[PDB]
Amino acid sequence: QVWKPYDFLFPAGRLAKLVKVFDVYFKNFPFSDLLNKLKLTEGYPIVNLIGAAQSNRGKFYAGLARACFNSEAIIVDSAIETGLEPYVIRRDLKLVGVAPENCVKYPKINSTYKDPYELSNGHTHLFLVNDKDKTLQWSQETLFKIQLILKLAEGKVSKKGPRCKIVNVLLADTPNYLDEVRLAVKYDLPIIVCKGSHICDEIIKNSKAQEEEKQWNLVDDEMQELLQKGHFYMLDSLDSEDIAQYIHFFLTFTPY
Amino acid sequence: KGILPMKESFKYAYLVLNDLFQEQLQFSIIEPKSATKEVVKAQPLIGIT
Repeated sequence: QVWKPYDFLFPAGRLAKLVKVFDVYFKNFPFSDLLNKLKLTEGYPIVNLIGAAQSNRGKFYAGLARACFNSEAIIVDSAIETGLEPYVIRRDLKLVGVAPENCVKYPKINSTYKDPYELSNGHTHLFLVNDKDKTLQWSQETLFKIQLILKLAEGKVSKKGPRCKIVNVLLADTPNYLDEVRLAVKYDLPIIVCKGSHICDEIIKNSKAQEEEKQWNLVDDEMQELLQKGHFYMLDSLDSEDIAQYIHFFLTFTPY
Repeated sequence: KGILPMKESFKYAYLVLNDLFQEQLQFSIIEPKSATKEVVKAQPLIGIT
């Protein structure tokens, strides 16, 4: 058995579905059977958060959650606390976390100290991925995360229709964003670069600068090449209404 | 505020789509923005004696 589903109860929190994947490199992973068992069988619009971690973006996440609610979109992140959780819980949004099982901790009952890599309350579905040797690190789950996103957007094969729209939101609050951006560009997916992280602020600043004035101090050369090849959209706002308008636009229309 | 980095062609297409939704479905795809106007009103100087 390549995967096993569980009911996961967050301490003082919601009941989630937790799926352990025992081999992330398994050829032809049975996503159809997995998603049928989770009742995730419709095609859903997807908002994928790239490099999501704990950040001071509170009102921005309220706008993002509103746009996802109005579009019936599933949010996909890295299963750790981001500050989106209160808005997701209140609106009954589907929040899907994908993480390596070895890189995350299970929440402790009545713990006075939250670990920054603890699974956050608000996730409705958790995908904990492993290799055979249980040595998986951050970025190695990224291929599984994108394949899951593509299958969630396609839904059941019997629905003859185009897949639902997928938008990526580059937060870059963690340094491990590069592999996920590389895969998003490879699948021709739109990427919203959101203000608030040092990496995103540098990208936005350099997008407005003339070529001769561009200074890259934090962004790797590979990311600079990806910015020319991919569909990147700069959001120089932390306003809840501006992110909601961007997400709603990209979930409804493809501008390229 | 002109903050949406959008090509004019897409801006017109979105407005036409909004007018179509507003006529057919009585719903706007444009989110309402608040406009605050300072208004000067007269109040009596009721002596707080």
